[PDB]
Amino acid sequence: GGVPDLVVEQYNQTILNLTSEISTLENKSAELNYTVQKLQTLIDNINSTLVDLKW
Amino acid sequence: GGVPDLVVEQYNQTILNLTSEISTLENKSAELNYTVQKLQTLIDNINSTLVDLKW
Amino acid sequence: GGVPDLVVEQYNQTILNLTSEISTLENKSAELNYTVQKLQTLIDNINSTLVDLKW
Amino acid sequence: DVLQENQKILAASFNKAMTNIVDAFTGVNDAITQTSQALQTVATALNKIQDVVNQQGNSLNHLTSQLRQNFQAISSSIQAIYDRLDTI
Amino acid sequence: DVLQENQKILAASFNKAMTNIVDAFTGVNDAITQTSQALQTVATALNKIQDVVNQQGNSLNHLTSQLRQNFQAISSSIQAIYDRLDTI
Amino acid sequence: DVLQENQKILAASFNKAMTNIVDAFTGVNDAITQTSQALQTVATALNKIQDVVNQQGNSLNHLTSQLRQNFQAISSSIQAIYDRLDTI
Repeated sequence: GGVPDLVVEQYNQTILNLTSEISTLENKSAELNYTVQKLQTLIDNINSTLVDLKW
Repeated sequence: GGVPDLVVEQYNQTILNLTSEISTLENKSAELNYTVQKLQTLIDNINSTLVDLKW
Repeated sequence: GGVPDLVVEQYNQTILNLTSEISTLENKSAELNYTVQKLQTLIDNINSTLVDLKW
Repeated sequence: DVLQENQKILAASFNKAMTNIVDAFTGVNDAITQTSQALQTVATALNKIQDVVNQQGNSLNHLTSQLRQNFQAISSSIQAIYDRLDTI
Repeated sequence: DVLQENQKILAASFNKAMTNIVDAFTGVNDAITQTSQALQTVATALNKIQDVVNQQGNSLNHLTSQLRQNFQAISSSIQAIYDRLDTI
Repeated sequence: DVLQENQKILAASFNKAMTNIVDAFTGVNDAITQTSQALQTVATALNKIQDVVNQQGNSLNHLTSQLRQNFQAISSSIQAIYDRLDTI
């Protein structure tokens, strides 16, 4: 018998980096919400154009 | 020589919980699909307003 | 004393397969971009319909 | 007659506008359909990720337990060896 | 009178068109709201995934270090045992 | 003249409506652009997640193999030790 040959290889950790993607999605969500606010006013403007004509 | 000092630290498992996010995305997908159905009828209604005038 | 009973169970690796989802999202992004291009022309067409009438 | 001519212009403009508005809403509706499908796709992806990531967490948890038990066994076995060496 | 009749037709068509256009933009706006919420939801999910996946990476890294140290200890201990056996 | 006045009203309403419809479709189109970019961003994120999660799965798989081999070596070494102790 003899001393065992024990080997544990070096671990090389890949980091998952989603910071840019997270920020991008937060920004896109904010842009869409602002657009919703602007579109509500535009919809009201269109609705105001209905005519009430008499002949 | 002597007995080796062998230590393996307690593992504290963080659970990835995406159940709320998954349900939310399923609900949003369903809402958009319903809206698509409603918009098709509205588009047909707009298309019906074309005028065929004679002078 | 005696020889220690050392057991390390067989590891069964589940593969995370997102290839179909990734391709689908790439295709949807491309479809929306094409639609944006088509809608710009339609918006210009609508804008061209403003009337300049005199009485 | 300016009334008839203006009416002709307004009718042509209205019809062109409505045709293009119909086409534009149809394109928007296609975009909404694509987005609905994409959101389902993301939900499916998240479910898969949750599955595999928690399986790997479980595996790490269980491996740490097995390792602690294996090293405790080794410690005891080597302790008995050194005790017998000390007796010898 | 064809002018009055045509004006009546055009006014009715314009009002029906605008009512439906208002309703359609309102539906589109609801879709945009739902999409905005969904994108926030995806951002939150990605943040959670990044958190847990890098914690598991850290755990694997640290476990590999602990294991290397434990096996080095075992190697040294067994070396001393075999040296004493060779002396005996 | 009610025909001329009604035509004036209808023309003003049509032009205001079309201006606002153009602006609204432009805003919707911006929203569709933002959504397209977001979907590309999600695709990129999923690709990164798939990469790292399967690397960690591979690492666990390989670590389990190394560990099984290391513990088999330890078992054999300690077996020889106990055999020699039994001879002594």
